[PDB]
Amino acid sequence: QAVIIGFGKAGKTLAVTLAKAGWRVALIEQSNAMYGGTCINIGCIPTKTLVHDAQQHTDFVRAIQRKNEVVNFLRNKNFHNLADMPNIDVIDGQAEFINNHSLRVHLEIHGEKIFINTGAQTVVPPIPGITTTPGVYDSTGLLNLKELPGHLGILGGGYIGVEFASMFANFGSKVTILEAASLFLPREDRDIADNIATILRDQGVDIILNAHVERISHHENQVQVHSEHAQLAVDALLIASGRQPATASLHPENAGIAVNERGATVVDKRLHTTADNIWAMGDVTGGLQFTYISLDDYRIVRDELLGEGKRSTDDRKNVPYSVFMTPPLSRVGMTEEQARESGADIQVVTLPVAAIPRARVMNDTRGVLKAIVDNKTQRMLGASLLCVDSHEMINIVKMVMDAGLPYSILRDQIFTHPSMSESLNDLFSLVK
Amino acid sequence: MNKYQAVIIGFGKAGKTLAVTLAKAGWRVALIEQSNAMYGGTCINIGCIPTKTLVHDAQQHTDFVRAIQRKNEVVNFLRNKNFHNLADMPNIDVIDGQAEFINNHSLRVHRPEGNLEIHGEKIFINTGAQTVVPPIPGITTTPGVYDSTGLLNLKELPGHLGILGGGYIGVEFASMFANFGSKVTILEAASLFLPREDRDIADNIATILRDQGVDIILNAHVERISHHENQVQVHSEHAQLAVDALLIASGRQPATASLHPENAGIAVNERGATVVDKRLHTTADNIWAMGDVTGGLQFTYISLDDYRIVRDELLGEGKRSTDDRKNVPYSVFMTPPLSRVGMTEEQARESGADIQVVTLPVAAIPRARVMNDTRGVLKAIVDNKTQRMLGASLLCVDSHEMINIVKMVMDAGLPYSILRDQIFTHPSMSESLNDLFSLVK
Ligand SMILES: Cc1cc2nc3c(=O)[nH]c(=O)nc-3n(C[C@H](O)[C@H](O)[C@H](O)COP(=O)(O)OP(=O)(O)OC[C@H]3O[C@@H](n4cnc5c(N)ncnc54)[C@H](O)[C@@H]3O)c2cc1C
Ligand SMILES: Cc1cc2nc3c(=O)[nH]c(=O)nc-3n(C[C@H](O)[C@H](O)[C@H](O)COP(=O)(O)OP(=O)(O)OC[C@H]3O[C@@H](n4cnc5c(N)ncnc54)[C@H](O)[C@@H]3O)c2cc1C
Ligand SMILES: [Cl-]
Ligand SMILES: [Cu+2]
Ligand SMILES: [Cu+2]
Ligand SMILES: [Cu+2]
Ligand SMILES: [Cu+2]
Ligand SMILES: [Cu+2]
Ligand SMILES: [Cu+2]
Ligand SMILES: [Cu+2]
Ligand SMILES: [Cu+2]
Ligand SMILES: [Cu+2]
Ligand SMILES: [Cu+2]
Ligand SMILES: [Cu+2]
Ligand SMILES: [Cu+2]
Ligand SMILES: [Cu+2]
Ligand SMILES: [Cu+2]
Ligand SMILES: [Cu+2]
Ligand SMILES: [Cu+2]
Repeated sequence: QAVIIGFGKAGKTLAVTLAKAGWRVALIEQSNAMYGGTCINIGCIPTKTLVHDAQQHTDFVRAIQRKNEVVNFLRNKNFHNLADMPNIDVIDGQAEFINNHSLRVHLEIHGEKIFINTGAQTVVPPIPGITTTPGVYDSTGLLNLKELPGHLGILGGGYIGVEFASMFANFGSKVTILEAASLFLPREDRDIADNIATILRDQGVDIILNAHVERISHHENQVQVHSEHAQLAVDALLIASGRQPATASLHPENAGIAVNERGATVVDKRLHTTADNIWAMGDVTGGLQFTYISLDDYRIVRDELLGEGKRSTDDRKNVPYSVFMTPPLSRVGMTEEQARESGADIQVVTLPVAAIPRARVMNDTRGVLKAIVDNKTQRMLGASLLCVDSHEMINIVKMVMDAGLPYSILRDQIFTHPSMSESLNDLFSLVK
Repeated sequence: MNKYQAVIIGFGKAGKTLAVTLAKAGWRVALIEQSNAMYGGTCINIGCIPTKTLVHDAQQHTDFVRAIQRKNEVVNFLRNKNFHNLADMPNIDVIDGQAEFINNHSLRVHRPEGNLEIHGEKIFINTGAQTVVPPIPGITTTPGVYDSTGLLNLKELPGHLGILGGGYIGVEFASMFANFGSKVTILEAASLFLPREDRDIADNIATILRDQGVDIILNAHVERISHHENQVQVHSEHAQLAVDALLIASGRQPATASLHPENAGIAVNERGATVVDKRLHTTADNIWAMGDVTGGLQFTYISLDDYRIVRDELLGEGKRSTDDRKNVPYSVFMTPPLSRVGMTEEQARESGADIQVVTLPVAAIPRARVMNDTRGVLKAIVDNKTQRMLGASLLCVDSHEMINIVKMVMDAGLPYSILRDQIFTHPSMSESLNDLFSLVK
């Protein structure tokens, strides 16, 4: 049999695939408000359901009301897919590791093979008054706000923080981003980060860099962010401090599973841990915190268990990602700073959004297009697409890079019209 | 004037692109355009851009006049940008006037202030198409009847909009005006709604349109059109229907009669189209034809590929050809839009191949719920002997983008396994291709 700890993209997908091949499965989930995983209940689906409602400038609580019915439908849906296959017991409890072989859930469960899918949890910065102060929420709590705050304060200049910054700005709120680094989006090209910042500055969002946050109070109906004799008064404070793996009260030392400093389970290329028949897929690995990467973790584990598995984590070339601001930033491959830091000489090519007629059709001609081409192989090394529907058209750049095809096939491709993917014709035609 | 090394007839997609590429290569180029409201081509002014601009506003239930106001701002910005991007190059002469073939070397441009004569070492026909008018009495004189061009310039949203034509452009206008709050009645002469598509997706499109108020009637031979008292009356077999405005969506045919191609040795078929090579060579030497005037598929990206053919001949590297075209995609811009590539299930059944047809309802795509439009369906056809994909039917929101992903691996001859295992962005509509081709046995 098999036991998977945690309703997650890899966990629920492995549980259904195992059940259809004849395995007795037992998936353990601690919350009935988390059927479907972090993505379905408090992650992508609720965040981008509201992001889509913000770019239309609809009422904020009417959109929260609608986010509540899209997550409620999907929460019932994902529990329906799991319990209506006979093999899968759904144990509504929080699991604890007794040894390699058996698990204790708050009932003790024995398993021939265990698969860890507990995901990650929000980390709090050790700032005095961060928990003692009302009006202070993380991403989950902020998604359940009862009224639109007039002034929103965000601790963190991360991708999750920029999403909510542009999301609430479109709703009608003043947003202040408090970032500690010297650069906005330090993991990005500076021409791209300059554009994102300018788009946010035009919607009222102040980007405060080198932000020193000493304490956080509550005084006169508002939250106060102390900063060495300078207080910023906001009506609600979101904290985008990133998430770290959730291997605390699993007590994974009992099973002999080595953990690194951040709490992530040390895992193999094919997702084997230190213990003999234990696996860990998803954010708990410590890798990229994406829903698609966790699904591929199921692909790696499934090939081992049900085929004969060549599948490895050394297969994932060009993992793309998107920051669902408005317009969304999609990125795959290296940046200009990375391509220049290595030996191969490159040519950078830029297409402004003003030259994309489809962006004019959709009433948002903001952002720019950018890509890097290797003059030695005519291949593509990276792309930064800051435009409407960039999350959809970046999949085309990633797929051609996977097959190692040159940039010319995108330069000469017959696309659909009018589309955003057809601007790739205009993009890679500026290459020489 | 002098003799131009290249003379292009029309501001179409291919010609306006060839003019910039030849002027940049040193050629003395002249482009003739018969209308100063047609700078930039049919698409920019009366085609894709104003149509889709309104559909995007119609999806938001925006007031019709405000959307027409924004439609005007978009067509007028790109018309002025498309004119100046040509008129600013020194080697390009944008010549207003209606061109007419005197010879295979000279043209007669018709400007009301006295004619001009223009000669060309090479001449490129790029006149596009024009509305087909069915032979129904009282269609030219009745005031409430409109073409596709005239309907996009309406001043008031008609409470009941009638469409003559079950074609793709008509269905596009069906959703657009039914989104604005109008009752629509599309009348198709054939006995099947969208007969070139599958019945399963044609049925899905009909019910999506029906729940929005669109009435679909087949077996329609309209015999007279009348204006009696403020509403257009169309008389039929045994019944009659009255609408506020009547739109003719009966297809477009090449516009060549006023070009008079016979005087240059240029052959034409009975549709009115110029006959061409796989290199877009007309029967007369040094005369090319590009775009919808060729009788080919009426898309902007096919006219763009036509420019690629002729640019590969005039500027080197031997020759590209229209024989290079395979798996040409298209999209019907409803809500949700219908995008397609490859063969339908109907054709795949008849082929006799060992096929597998997978079906995924859009209600199972979480990103479609994120956008409040879980309508439509996904379906594709897998060939079992080769593991390749023969066709796809993407009836979803943002179908016009991810259909280019399906066309990608079909051109490269890759199996369906590529899209079943690719790491797509999330949440996305392209990622559902992971779930769509997981249904393959
Ligand atoms: C605000 C926000 C926005 C995001 N946006 C995106 C985005 O745009 N794109 C993207 O790809 N990702 C995004 N993510 C990340 C995404 O939500 C997750 O990374 C994804 O769900 C990965 O899931 P997983 O496979 O790691 O399993 P998880 O879903 O992380 O598994 C956690 C589940 O296990 C349960 N669990 C934990 N411990 C136990 C235990 N001991 N016993 C029983 N059950 C337990 C939890 O209750 C929970 O249900 C976002 C996350 C957040 C917070
Ligand atoms: C309602 C509608 C919707 C459409 N939607 C789409 C869609 O979604 N996607 C898509 O790919 N395509 C679409 N099309 C098709 C698209 O508009 C055309 O296929 C595209 O513009 C290609 O045209 P062309 O290059 O052949 O020349 P055109 O763009 O048609 O250019 C013709 C030009 O030549 C000029 N001209 C004509 N005769 C003469 C003459 N004798 N002398 C001088 N100048 C002359 C005209 O004034 C005009 O400016 C649509 C068309 C319509 C009508
Ligand atoms: Cl084809
Ligand atoms: Cu997710
Ligand atoms: Cu806006
Ligand atoms: Cu069921
Ligand atoms: Cu306890
Ligand atoms: Cu037991
Ligand atoms: Cu304030
Ligand atoms: Cu102080
Ligand atoms: Cu404990
Ligand atoms: Cu067009
Ligand atoms: Cu609606
Ligand atoms: Cu001007
Ligand atoms: Cu001669
Ligand atoms: Cu008749
Ligand atoms: Cu009658
Ligand atoms: Cu009768
Ligand atoms: Cu004539």
